[PDB]
Amino acid sequence: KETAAAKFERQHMDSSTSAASSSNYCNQMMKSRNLTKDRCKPVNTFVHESLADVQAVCSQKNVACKNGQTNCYQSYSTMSITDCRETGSSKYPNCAYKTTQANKHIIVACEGNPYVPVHFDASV
Ligand SMILES: Nc1ncnc2c1ncn2[C@@H]1O[C@H](COP(=O)(O)OP(=O)(O)OP(=O)(O)OP(=O)(O)OP(=O)(O)O)[C@@H](O)[C@H]1O
Repeated sequence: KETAAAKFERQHMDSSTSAASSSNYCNQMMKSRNLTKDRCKPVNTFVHESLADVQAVCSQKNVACKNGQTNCYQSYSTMSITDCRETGSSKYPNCAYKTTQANKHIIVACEGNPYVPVHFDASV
């Protein structure tokens, strides 16, 4: 039983590097975090900040979520992130991805007690 918070960390946290490594980053990262295993997850974002910094976003700027819920929060500071976007030549189980580095405000949905990130909603 993977908690929703643990799943968020597996899907979206990569504190080890400061920015996307190579053009290869998403191909390898989407694979190893088990985001390509039943299918190719079409789009995914990895956040290169400490877990404490990302968790803290749950007390930052409250904003509407894409699905209409009210539990989303935008970071006051920009954060180092990497966007992974499936290519057209990508066919499961050969998921291939374009790797885009950026520094952007992240928007996460938070839930629970303790109140922690459980969904990555957007970057702006
Ligand atoms: N405000 C919110 N609070 C809590 N959870 C919220 C939420 N908004 C959406 N979800 C949750 O995000 C997923 C939406 O699918 P999506 O972003 O459009 O991506 P998806 O097609 O990839 O479906 P998943 O693979 O389940 O994406 P994930 O939920 O696993 O990963 P993610 O939540 O960071 O996108 C569902 O589990 C939904 O309850």
